[PDB]
Amino acid sequence: FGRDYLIPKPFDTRVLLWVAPEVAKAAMKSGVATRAIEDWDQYRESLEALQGPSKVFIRSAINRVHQNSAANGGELPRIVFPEGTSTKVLKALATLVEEKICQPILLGYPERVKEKIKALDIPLLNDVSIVHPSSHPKYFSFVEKLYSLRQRKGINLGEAERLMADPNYFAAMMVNQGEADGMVSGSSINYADAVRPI
Amino acid sequence: FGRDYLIPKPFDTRVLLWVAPEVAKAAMKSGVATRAIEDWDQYRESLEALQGPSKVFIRSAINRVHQNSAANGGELPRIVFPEGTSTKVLKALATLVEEKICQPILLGYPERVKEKIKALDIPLLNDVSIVHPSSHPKYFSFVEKLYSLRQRKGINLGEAERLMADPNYFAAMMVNQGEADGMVSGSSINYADAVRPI
Amino acid sequence: LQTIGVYKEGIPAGLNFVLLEDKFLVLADTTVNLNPTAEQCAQIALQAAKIVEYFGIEPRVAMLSYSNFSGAEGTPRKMKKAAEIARSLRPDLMIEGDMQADTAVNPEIMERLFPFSGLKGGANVLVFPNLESSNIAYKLIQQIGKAEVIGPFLTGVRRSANVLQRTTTVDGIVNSVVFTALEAQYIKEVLKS
Repeated sequence: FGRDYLIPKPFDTRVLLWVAPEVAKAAMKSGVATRAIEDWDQYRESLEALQGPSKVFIRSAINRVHQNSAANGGELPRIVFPEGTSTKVLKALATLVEEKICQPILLGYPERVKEKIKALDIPLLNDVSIVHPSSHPKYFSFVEKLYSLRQRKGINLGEAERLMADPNYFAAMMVNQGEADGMVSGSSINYADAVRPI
Repeated sequence: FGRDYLIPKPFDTRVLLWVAPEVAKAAMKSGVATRAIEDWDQYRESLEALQGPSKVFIRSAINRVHQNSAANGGELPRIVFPEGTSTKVLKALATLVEEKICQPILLGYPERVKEKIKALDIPLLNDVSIVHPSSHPKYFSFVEKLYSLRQRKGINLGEAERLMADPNYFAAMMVNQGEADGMVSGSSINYADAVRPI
Repeated sequence: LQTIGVYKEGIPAGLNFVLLEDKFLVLADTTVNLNPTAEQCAQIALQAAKIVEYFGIEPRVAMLSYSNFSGAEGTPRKMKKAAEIARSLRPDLMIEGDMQADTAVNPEIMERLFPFSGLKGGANVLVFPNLESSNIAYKLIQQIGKAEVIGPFLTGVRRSANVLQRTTTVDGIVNSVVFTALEAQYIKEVLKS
């Protein structure tokens, strides 16, 4: 928003969602209307729904995330994104937060990712947790727990230190221990390569 | 060398090699010697060999490296060390370089390796070339030569990009292209895991 | 099969047509062979190409797989090697493998991700790695794709021959007869030579 952006671009899918309900709101307030819209949210929901039999589905979904979210204290599921410098993951997250779906935790070198957040003009998410694996306090507690889970499956104490240095394994181990409620990756890696550490 | 280190340690293997030839040198210059040592290198070599059947073998070997090195223009074979921050590799490079065997090329962050070089106080190789993959000029030249090699073996353009981002594959490709004469790796990784890229 | 037989190097194979607004896609083999070998897949495809060439259309062939060019042991290798055989047999034709489905039919996906692929302009002939994949694919397009599907028809026999299904409707019986007649004319013409 500025001197070079005064009005939404003609092609914003939000236009309708923002303008039409306020138009109806006005027409009801000014008394030219013969039918009253009550569930405003619902109205917008239908407005989104307009293109997308899938879009409606994800909206049902999100309403249902909000539904048991608000029943367990408004607490949001902690979710780790190992590929913290992924253009696509970041950009997705952007839209994610204002829908208050999850609390995002990214992995990589903190400044090398804040560089990419500032590089993408995406300030939506200036306050999310950013963790370097090797630097985190539970790191060693983790490499030990990997060790016993896999020493008899081809891992010495060294290989576990170096694998825990992989953001993926670091993520999964975060999840297994309850340091996060879930994880998602494979935006950068082959399906298999990314599914194995999990 | 300083106020706390004045005389070589009693258990220093260099001691024999350094003092003994100078004792023979003095016994000859003052003329009390009755048999003359001419090839000082040979005397020292046999002094080394004097302890270990393998050492004499390896010493013969190095002699053959120098022999065909100095017969092809005094050139040393270029060797890639993907593990540029590997303690063991740095320490080996140390003893290696005074032996004028090869031109060492290490891989990693240009400064995290001189960080680890200054950390081990082993200044023997402050000036050996150190290259980060993602930075090398020929990098895209490389990702495509890998691509054609593995585009039909489960690799698209993206995975070949990150795979050339790995020092190992980088070493190998360097070798393959004649941008290096040899490579050695795997002081950090499993024999299988490290051999696969080669 | 016991009476007519197939011609030299033939394989008995069931083929479908998927009809879109512009192009049509050809699906095989959907009734006959349970888990066809590489040599067999290449022949299924070659026949499917004589059939599409009959209608004056450039045949574009994809050996379908769950992988994009892995050559991995198993299905992908069979299909990759399959395409390799098919090219060995008709070098003028655009044939490739192994590749996923979407990677096949869509030329945009092909140029973006696998620009090395010899197949461009999207596939118009889809050979399946086995019977499970092809019967489930064709009957699923018919029911969900809401694009129209005719078949299955029989191919590769020495003479004009065709099997209906019991579930066949009358429309099905009449177009099936049409193809039978045509292939018959095509047989007569191969005879004339």
